[PDB]
Amino acid sequence: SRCTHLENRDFVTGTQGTTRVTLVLELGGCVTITAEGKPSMDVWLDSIYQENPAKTREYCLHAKLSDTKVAARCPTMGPATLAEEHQSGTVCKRDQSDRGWGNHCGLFGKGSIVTCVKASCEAKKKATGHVYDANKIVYTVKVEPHTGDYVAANETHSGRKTASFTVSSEKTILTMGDYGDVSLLCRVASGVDLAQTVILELDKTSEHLPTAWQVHRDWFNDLALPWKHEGAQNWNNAERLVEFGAPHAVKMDVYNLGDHTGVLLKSLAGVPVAHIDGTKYHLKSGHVTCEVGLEKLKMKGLTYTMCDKTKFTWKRIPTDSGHDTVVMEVAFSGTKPCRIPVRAVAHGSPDVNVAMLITPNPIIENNGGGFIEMQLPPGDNIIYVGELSHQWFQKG
Amino acid sequence: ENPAKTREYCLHAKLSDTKVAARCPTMGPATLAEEHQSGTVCKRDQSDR
Ligand SMILES: *[C@@H]1O[C@H](CO)[C@@H](O)[C@H](O)[C@H]1NC(C)=O
Repeated sequence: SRCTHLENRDFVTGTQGTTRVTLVLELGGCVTITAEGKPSMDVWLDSIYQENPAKTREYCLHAKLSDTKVAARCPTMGPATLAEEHQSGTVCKRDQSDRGWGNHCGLFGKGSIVTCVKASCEAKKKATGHVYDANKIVYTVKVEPHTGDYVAANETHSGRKTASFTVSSEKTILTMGDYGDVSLLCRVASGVDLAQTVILELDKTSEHLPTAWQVHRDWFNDLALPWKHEGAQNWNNAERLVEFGAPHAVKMDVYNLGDHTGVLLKSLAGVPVAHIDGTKYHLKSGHVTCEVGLEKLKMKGLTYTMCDKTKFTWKRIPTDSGHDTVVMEVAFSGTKPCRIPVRAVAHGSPDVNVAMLITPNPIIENNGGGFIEMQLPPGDNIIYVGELSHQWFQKG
Repeated sequence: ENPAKTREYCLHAKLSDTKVAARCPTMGPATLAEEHQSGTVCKRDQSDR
């Protein structure tokens, strides 16, 4: 059961007469679905991603400044000028400088001065944005039958099934092996706000940073840096990384305002990360809405022999899961497929079985089946698996 | 001469290509592709099963 691997979980319960359950599935959540006379199911939103989402605006984090050129004129001669002022990839400022005799100039007054600095971006100091397309984004929903098999989070359940929901994907049927069929219809517009969302990406090779951040579209367009679109040759607003020092005769002081990477990372502290599996850009938060069809699921092995009540041992003793459920695993020593004789008793009242199983009709197979999950009332209880027993105290 | 037609009516229908689909008491609604198609008449009902 995948939803034991997570400390966020939900439990959904249908009666014997149920069909088409409606869910919100969230990234890093998981839902266990239960219905009377049906096998229970773990259903989760595995991922939301796109292959190669469209590059939007690039920003420059650190300017590389060069070719500072100055021209200046005496107070009568009007504007000083440079061809730079008209070239691509330059920053310029025009100002008034005090002039006089000995400033190698005819008259005491203010002379026009112009300075221009050539201003490319520093190597690998780009913050690129990407935008999702509702016509190419994939939601992934995963399902597993809630069998008596325990498999770790670094391991895969053989009954695990996967459905991709693109916009071109209609109501999809997954054959849960011997457990029948489940059907899913997840509406890709009944999910994340893809217009409001940018995947912000820096250097992918940065060993001590996130691969990307999930950032708001308006905030990204409000980043106060030089910027350009994909394939554009030169930075808009290159001024934002250059300061000019107050004019001195025939000088105005070009200052590179330094690397703004740490300014960005402070404004990205605690912000949701996004993973980048090569070409796949993954959200790590967000959700989808689905209808799940239970109406073609089957109970496995309801016609199997009850197991020999003597032949059980624990593999894993009754344990609190943190979800108010108790989990355990048993071995069985007959060479058989059989129904596990599981029950639990409120201590001192042996007649009323109080085991609400989460694994319905628990069964041991020729390989697999020993794991059981159940819910119990507060106070002292005894769990039984035939002749095995374990006194269990239930909190709250 | 040849006054403008209004509505045609049919006095005698012709029925062909009848199809039935049924589903057991909790497997949800039975369906046919013919419930979408033009020129079909359909009924949806409950059967004691
Ligand atoms: C999962 O991790 C455990 C502990 O390191 C290891 O024994 C087991 O083989 C791993 N399973 C897989 C399939 O990687």
